Amino acid sequence: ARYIGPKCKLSRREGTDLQLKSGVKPFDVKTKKANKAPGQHGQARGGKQSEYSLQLREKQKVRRIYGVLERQFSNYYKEAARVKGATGENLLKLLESRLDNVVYRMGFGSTRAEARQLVSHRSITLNGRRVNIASIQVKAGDVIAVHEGAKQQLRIKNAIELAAQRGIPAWIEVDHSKLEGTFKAAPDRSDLPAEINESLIVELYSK
Amino acid sequence: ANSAQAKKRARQNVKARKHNASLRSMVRTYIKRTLSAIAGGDYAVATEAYKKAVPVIDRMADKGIIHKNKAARHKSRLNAQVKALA
Amino acid sequence: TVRTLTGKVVSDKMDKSIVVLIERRVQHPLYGKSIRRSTKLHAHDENNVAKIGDVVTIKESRPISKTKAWTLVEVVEAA
Amino acid sequence: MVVIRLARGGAKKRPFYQIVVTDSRNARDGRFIERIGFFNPTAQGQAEKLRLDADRFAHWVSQGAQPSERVASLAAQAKKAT
RNA sequence: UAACUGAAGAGUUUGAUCAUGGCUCAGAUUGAACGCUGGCGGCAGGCUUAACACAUGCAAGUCGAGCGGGGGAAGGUAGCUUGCUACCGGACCUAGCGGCGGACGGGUGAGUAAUGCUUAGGAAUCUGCCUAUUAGUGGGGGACAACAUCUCGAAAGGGAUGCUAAUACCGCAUACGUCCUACGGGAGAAAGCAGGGGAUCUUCGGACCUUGCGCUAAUAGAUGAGCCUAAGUCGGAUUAGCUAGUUGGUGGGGUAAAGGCCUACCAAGGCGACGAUCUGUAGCGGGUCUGAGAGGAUGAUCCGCCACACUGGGACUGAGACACGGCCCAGACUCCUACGGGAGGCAGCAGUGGGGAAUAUUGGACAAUGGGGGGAACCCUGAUCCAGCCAUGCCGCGUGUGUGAAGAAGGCCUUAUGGUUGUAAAGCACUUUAAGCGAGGAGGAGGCUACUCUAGUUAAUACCUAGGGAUAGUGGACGUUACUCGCAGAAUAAGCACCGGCUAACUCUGUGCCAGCAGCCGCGGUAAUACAGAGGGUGCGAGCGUUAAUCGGAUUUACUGGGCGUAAAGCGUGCGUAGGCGGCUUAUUAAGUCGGAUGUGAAAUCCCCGAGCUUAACUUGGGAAUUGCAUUCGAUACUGGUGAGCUAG
Repeated sequence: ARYIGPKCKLSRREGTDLQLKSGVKPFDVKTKKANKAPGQHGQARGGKQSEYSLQLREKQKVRRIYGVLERQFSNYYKEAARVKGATGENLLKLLESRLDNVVYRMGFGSTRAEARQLVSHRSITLNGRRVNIASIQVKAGDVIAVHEGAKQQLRIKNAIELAAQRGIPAWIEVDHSKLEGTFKAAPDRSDLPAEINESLIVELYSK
Repeated sequence: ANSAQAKKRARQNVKARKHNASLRSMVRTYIKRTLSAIAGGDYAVATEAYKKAVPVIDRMADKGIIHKNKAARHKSRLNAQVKALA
Repeated sequence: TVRTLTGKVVSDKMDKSIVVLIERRVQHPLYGKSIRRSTKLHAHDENNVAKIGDVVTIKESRPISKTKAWTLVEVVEAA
Repeated sequence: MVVIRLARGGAKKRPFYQIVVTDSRNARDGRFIERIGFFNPTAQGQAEKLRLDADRFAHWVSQGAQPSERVASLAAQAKKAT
């Protein structure tokens, strides 16, 4: 299934901007309540937390940004543990390689939610196929193109405008006029932001 | 439960039982007479019984009433016991 | 290449038969200590050559009685 | 008698056959003497359709085994292929 | 290139404290059940209890190219008040005799502690159909179902007499192989049918020839079954002696085959503390769950073996049974009856009653893969395949996305002003997955008939057996199949548990040692964040909780890996039997131990790299692994065996 609910409640709860508001205005200006939890007993972020608490909040933080439910997240972690190398980094690579997240990072989706709907409604194509699953993992050398019906859309035009305002990641290369781009390889950990900590999640699952 | 073919099998079983019983009784009768001659102890009389007994055993073995290994065993043992007489 | 087992005669009362005690040494499955094990096998000796106390060798054969399926080969050591 | 025939496997709507030498009295998907190839009726992409071992096939045919009609047709197909 | 990378603790004994020690909790998993709720698809699973009793239908038939009879529909010739009659032969069908099948396929786990299973070996055996080879298929005869006649009973099925064919049965003849043999010799089989052509030619629709399917004797292969040995395989000593065909031998009997398997005699043996005998419980393995590993628990669904078919005892037929839908006998039960007589066994698929917390349709087809019959056409097949029902499990998808405050209204809180539901909602713009409607449309179907060619039959370009090419025809239950393209519109779609500590998330009200909550410590006598409601939150999500059960945490059975002065724990003390262990040197052996090679360790399952599934589940190709067992060849430090020497015990 999917989580349909308020986004800023969850963003404020997590304590950091999750980037679910498309960034058109500053998140701080939009929410004007950061550092204060939403609720009757909402307290400042400075409140002390337990070890299990931090371990849990880390997993919740990653899950909220990447829009993945607990069952699929646990499967991802077990897959990363099976795969050779650093399990924590492999888990992040698995999350980044998702078709909808790749569409977002490639720049035809205003929000990861919008990219999910595009994939579900078959406005995206892997190579020459009309895929409709957002959980697909995009392998190296893949070509994310736009469909003919998807082209000539005001929403898509605004999305590419916002993408041009943004900075395209190095590993993707997308031609906006042709509305198609290609994937070189899994983005490296150094490329991934350092705010996220994966060791806490590894210990969470190890417990 | 019974069917036509099962009933037919049963009737054929009865007929075959009677026929095979008669032939096997013939074999046993001849063997018993040969043993009786051996008990009597006259060499000529015993060898005559052996000669008169062997063909019946061979015929019923060929028909399959008894097994050819059993027929060979009977012939061998009877010949040996007849020879021991004289 | 008949299977051969060497033991020592322990009985000779029976006619044309001997009983030989065979011993093997194996490790314990759980604790690993080397431990003694033994089996008694009936054999066939037509000429009654072997007697109690001698070391003998025997081989496997077709059944000769209800309990005997092994046969004498040579008397390794006379008592 | 000894036969060479197809044992079914795979999933629903997509069978996958093992070419096995077996005694005809055994069940279709049970005891067998030897496995000498496979047959995938709906192979696509890189999937291989027919693999039959001609040496063992000839050996068993010489030893008196009787192929089924489908296996005979597949053996003809493989003979044409190679 | 790879086939492994793996080990966490917390609560509770006391005014403190440390140790010992039990109880409880956090994890994984299930053929689950119950409670609240509930949209779709794919792949799997679905009476664990009463081996309780069963209504009804179906699950083993096929061959007329083995045989004689019998039956209906048509056709022809001659005669005729109204197209028909009387006779003729051809095709078709089948009650009976006969061949093959029925012993497979399918179900269950009662019994079985070794008559079974697993691993490794062996010699004394039989083996239908299949493959290869060798020698043959000559000539006669008697029965007997059907049929005809007569009879019993309401029927179902019975009884008597007279016929009759055969690939049904039996004698005679012959015998490459084959059996016995005293080594000279003796003994034993079989069946025909179909088609084609010489155009010979009729002791009559014949005789001769080839071919094909058959039949008899025999060897070998393959397959399957029977038999033997070694090691391993659950608890009890509040179960220590057990066994007289018992243990062995000789003569004889018997079996396909070794054997006290049977029997007469002879002898007194045989098993047991390395657990005999007795008693309790139980189908066993590959595997499966748990675990860092060792280990522990387990045998649904898939595969191999075993045993059983209302209870018990038997054989018959056959290559093969002591035979789930065969026969006989005994017992219990049920049913029909006109009172003379009869019939039956779902642990085969559906289904019924009963039991239980609990587990589904009295469906379709032989189209695909197999099985039985047949020369073929073709028939049979509840195996199988396909459909129906069930959130029972796993995997995937949706229940909208972007907007937007001058922070609306309402609820709740309040130190009566402000805060929280809150970008939430409203309004604006926009796409349409899935489902809903319409049109197209693969694949599972390999193949078969028609035309015509190349090789073989050898008297015969005939007939028949193998190959080839394009076309025409032909065949699918699932199937209104998967899949592709059109139109409508946010329109059809979210619940469950919890918020004192273990443990992430706190307040108000109502209520007070009552109602009550409670896995443990605990809470509750008017300011309970532990009871009931409400607000707000937290964790999951088409699911969420509880109960039941195994392993783990548990180093609380300690091999890995614990203890006995005072916490649980040294027998009151000696002597000694079986057993365990044992000083130094030297030579020999190679049992233990170590190394190499060969064989084996089925497949599926686990793990690794790939392929097909829009992804994943799932399916699949190869590899690794199977950590063992057996045979054989080597090494000699240590332990053991043997011979010899020595003195510190």
